[PDB]
Amino acid sequence: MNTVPFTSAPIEVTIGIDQYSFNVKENQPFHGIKDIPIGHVHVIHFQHADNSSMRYGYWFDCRMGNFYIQYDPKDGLYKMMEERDGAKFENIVHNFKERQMMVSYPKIDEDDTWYNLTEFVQMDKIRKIVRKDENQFSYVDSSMTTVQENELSDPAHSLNYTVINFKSREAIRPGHEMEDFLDKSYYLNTVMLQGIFKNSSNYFGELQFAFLNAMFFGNYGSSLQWHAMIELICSSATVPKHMLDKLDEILYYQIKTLPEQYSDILLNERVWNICLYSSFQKNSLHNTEKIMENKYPELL
Amino acid sequence: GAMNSSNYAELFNNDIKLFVDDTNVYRVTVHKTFEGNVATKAINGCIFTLNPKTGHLFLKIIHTSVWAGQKRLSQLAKWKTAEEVSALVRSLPKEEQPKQIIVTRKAMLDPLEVHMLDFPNIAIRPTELRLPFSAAMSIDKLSDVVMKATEPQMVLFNIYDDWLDRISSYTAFSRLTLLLRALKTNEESAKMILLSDPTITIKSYHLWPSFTDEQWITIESQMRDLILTEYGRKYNV
Ligand SMILES: Cc1cc(C(=O)N2CCN(C)CC2)cs1
Ligand SMILES: Cc1cc(C(=O)N2CCN(C)CC2)cs1
Repeated sequence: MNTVPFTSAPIEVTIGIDQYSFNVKENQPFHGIKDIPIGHVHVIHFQHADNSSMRYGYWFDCRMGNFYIQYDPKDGLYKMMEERDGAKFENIVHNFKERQMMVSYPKIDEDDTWYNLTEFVQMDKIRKIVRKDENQFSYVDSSMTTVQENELSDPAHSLNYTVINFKSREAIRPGHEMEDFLDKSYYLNTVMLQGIFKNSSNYFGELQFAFLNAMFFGNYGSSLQWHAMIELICSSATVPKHMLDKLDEILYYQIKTLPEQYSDILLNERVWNICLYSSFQKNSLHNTEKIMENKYPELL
Repeated sequence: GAMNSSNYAELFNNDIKLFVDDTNVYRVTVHKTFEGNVATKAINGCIFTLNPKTGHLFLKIIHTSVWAGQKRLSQLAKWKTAEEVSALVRSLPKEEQPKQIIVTRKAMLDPLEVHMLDFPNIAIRPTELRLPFSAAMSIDKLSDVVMKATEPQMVLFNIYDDWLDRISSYTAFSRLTLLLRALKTNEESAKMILLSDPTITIKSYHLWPSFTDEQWITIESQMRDLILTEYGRKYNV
């Protein structure tokens, strides 16, 4: 189990760690989060009490370094940093652990929620979507736009998700216009799976990462990307059977975890009704269709 | 964006544009089978592609053989339309290619956009006007060439005959739409109006009769009467 210490908490803030959330008062004796499960990526995120504008946070994997949080009064935010002196770090964490200055990652033993939301998400792929190579962790916030959004303005601070566009030369083979537009299997299996992503694990990883940025930061371009990647599968007549089964599990846990009160802005009515009721895969998402109909029957 | 009453003079400016109407591409007769079920029999169709400024009508005849062995024909027809319009554009010199294509039905937007991806600078636009181009098959010479075709064929006509020698393209399009609206509301009455006087003929190279300016004003008045009438005979007013 690993630890992310905090130098201090000078400003009142809600801190979230994956699907968990807690409140830290201004100048409260808070010095970080312990017992974080090894083996998964994690996200630590922030919403200031004084300006709920800008949710922001950091994707990281404790196997890749020793990371801590330190408020910066000039830039006005909690910053993740790496500590290279391993002895300095282990001593610091131990002293704080000895003084009970940290909140415990509260993982119920039965609970596989985080694994099920991050199964295919890898730090190395996150770092290609979020480009900042001098750090081992990746900053995301509510306002960051995607490469495709910039095509429709600072490229260094963009989310470089894979561009999906159903009315594009990449998506449509000359002479198969009607075929490829109505059945997207060519675009899914040859262009995206075989050509760009290489395998379905990497595709699912980007899909899961896009969902999590939409949920935790309200990132609109991420929501667009999540729905586009769903729709490309549902709109393909020919999809490997193992991908459909896994997609159903992925989406089930995403819909299960979504806050009930954010459904109106995080769920696209058109995509979900098409995918569940009109698409080629309308009958292949039994778990997802059941939880959607019992939790958000209004949307449908 | 969508073409409507507010931006109507744009049709007669000097940017090349085409209207595309697909309402006569897939045409059927519905009939009973020996077993008492219902079946369709396709008949020849046409794409109506029109330059409203010049009157040029690229009439692509759709022969029934194009539907043989195909499913979901009403959907295929929109894509066949888009395929043929794209082929037409590619066949034209660059300086004759349109800068906008206006479709008369919104269901043509995605088929045409996808077929025209090679031409990102050509705008594909819908319209809020309820244009009467379905009635093109009430023009006898156009119906004749469509029905006689034994293979796919493109015929080129000017739908304004020689009107542009005497009137503007705004006025010519207004006359065309009035004639076609009349033919759509009551084909027989409209056709009686146009031919009742045997001394006014249709030139071999024309679609409509050779009315003098004064006769066109009478004719046009008679078509407006018909349209208001039938609007009474219809709604009882
Ligand atoms: C890691 C942690 C999670 C929580 C947690 O669930 N609570 C936050 C505080 N109360 C107000 C709601 C419930 C506290 S510390
Ligand atoms: C391109 C098209 C031309 C016409 C037409 O009526 N004529 C105009 C005079 N010459 C120049 C061409 C033939 C119909 S379609």
